[PDB]
Amino acid sequence: ALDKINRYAHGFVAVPVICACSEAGVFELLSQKKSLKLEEIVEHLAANSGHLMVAMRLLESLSFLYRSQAEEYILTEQSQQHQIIPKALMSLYKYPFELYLKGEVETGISNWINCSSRRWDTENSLLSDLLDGVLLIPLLLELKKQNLLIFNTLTNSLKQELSTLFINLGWAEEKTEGLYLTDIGRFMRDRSLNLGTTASYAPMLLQMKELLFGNPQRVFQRNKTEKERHVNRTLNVVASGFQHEKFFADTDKIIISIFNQQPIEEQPIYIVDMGCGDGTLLKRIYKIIKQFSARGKVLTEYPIIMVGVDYNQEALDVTDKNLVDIPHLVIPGDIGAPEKLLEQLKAQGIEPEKVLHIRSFLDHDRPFIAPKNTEIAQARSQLDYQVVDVDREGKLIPPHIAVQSLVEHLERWSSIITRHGLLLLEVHSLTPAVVKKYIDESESLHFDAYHAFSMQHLVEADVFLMAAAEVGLFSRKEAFRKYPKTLPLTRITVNHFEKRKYQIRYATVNDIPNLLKCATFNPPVNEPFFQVLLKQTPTAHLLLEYQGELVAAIFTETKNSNEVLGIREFLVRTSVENWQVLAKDLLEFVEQWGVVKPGIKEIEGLLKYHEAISNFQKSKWYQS
Ligand SMILES: C[S@@+](CC[C@H](N)C(=O)[O-])C[C@H]1O[C@@H](n2cnc3c(N)ncnc32)[C@H](O)[C@@H]1O
Ligand SMILES: [Mn+2]
Repeated sequence: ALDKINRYAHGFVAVPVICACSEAGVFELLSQKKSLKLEEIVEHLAANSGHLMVAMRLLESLSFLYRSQAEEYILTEQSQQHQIIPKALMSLYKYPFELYLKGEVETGISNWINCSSRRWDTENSLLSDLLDGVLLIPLLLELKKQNLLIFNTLTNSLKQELSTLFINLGWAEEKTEGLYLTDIGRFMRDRSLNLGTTASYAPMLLQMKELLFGNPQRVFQRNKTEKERHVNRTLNVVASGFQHEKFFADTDKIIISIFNQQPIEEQPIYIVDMGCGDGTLLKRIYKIIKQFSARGKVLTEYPIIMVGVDYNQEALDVTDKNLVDIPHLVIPGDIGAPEKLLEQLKAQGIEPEKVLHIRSFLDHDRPFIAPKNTEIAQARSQLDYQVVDVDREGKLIPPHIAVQSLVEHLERWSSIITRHGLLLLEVHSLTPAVVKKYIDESESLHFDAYHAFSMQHLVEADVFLMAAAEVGLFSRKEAFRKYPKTLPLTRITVNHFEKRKYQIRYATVNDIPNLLKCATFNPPVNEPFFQVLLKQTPTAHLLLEYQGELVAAIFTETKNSNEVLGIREFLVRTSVENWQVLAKDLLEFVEQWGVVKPGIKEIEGLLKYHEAISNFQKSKWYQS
């Protein structure tokens, strides 16, 4: 029942992609020559490689195609579905539903209502719902916006149209007397705001042809007034603010812990939210402190000051008003410039070491800064990252470059984070293998697509935790939360990052000489087996470094339809100070990292390798 709303959102993004690919000859091209790499498709259709990569990943996730071992795209039988889509269906992204209701339009939507009644002339249930979403999303939102949700206030023609539609969808019934919204109907109305984020990108999605095959900057160029035209930003902010706020309550346990920590005088004074928006999160945190923490009993003697930072002056004004009766400060700032933030805070006389930094859902929407560490980026290019990211020319940014960009961005933040740490909520993309497997249960198909199309910078959850670990930021175990809770995929993380003295990164082939010399729980591993492990999973073996010195490393195996992660090797160097604590930290990180690893349902070996490091002398490690 709840899978219907998700499928509608899938269709809202997928139908523009499918129709644009169809009209351009993508499916014909992949028929005349059955195995093309991305760049051959780009070349022959004069496409934009970045947006096209977004479209191909979406098509792969819908099982319309797959990639060979050589990364060639091959169509499946499902791809024939593109012929079922009526190509005039794209007109609905431009149809004045506001005028249709109120009856000030020449042409109604009877044709589409009839299409939906016939399930769009296919027995593919998923496909029928994808097509429905193109119609039902704008219609349901306009019906909501005008408080029409019965139809006794519309003209008789309009009433019959929508009564037919609603009755065919199981949304309304009339047994005795008049109409009545069913449970499903009542639920679609009561959840319409969740569709508002996806719906707000209708202008961009209408121009999918331009993104894939034309000049993408025509979609995004802003006028003198600086209004965005790829998205209805005002509706977007309302809708996404409503969705983001659903995760603010997971900060409560973190805030309560922080402001229960004795002694009061050593707790934070300032709580600084980068990208504060309307200040909803700052307001919530202050109320939680006041009601539920030890700090809240002594604010008279030890005041808390809430600080809202935003690069938009109107947001500072709204936040200023929303934080009335709370001691607060509003200042300009940018997620990309923590060093300027620190400078402005010092200018205010704010003691930097007294700051708890916080933010929600902003790192992926930062202005992209290209990597400056060209050497470390090159090392990275051998790893098998699947991050899709698109530049202002519509060209694909190589995954390792997008990752290096995130690492350097977090490094700038890492250099200012205090003992109080960094409260950080973020949303994440998934891989197509996992999106394909959980298409009904997860939002990723449409959400990852419209994020990449609009040149935002999602990464998979494990990539994000790795990027943080590479710069010494570690998500504290007692604060951590991931969603969806019970599926083997992570779209949202709630983190309290603390700064530590060491870093964790992926082991590489270049580390094998150092690794060979470590003490090891299993008998000394030789080079070929290290090579086997690194080759089959280049981004699944973790190592902890301190002041350029290897301290410990954990190798893993991924098995059983890639559902099971298992600990495979445990290496340490016992000449490094505090090595045993550090090695236990690494094992704890591997568990957290494994929990958010796309597609992993369980982790094997934690008990066995925990005992090995905990009772080290009794476990008789080799080469110690
Ligand atoms: C990112 S959404 C709201 C974020 C908010 N923390 C949340 O969880 O919903 C838009 C808000 O973030 C701000 N914002 C967008 N980009 C920013 C940037 N690069 N630096 C600082 N603030 C930014 C916008 O001005 C707007 O107030
Ligand atoms: Mn976003």
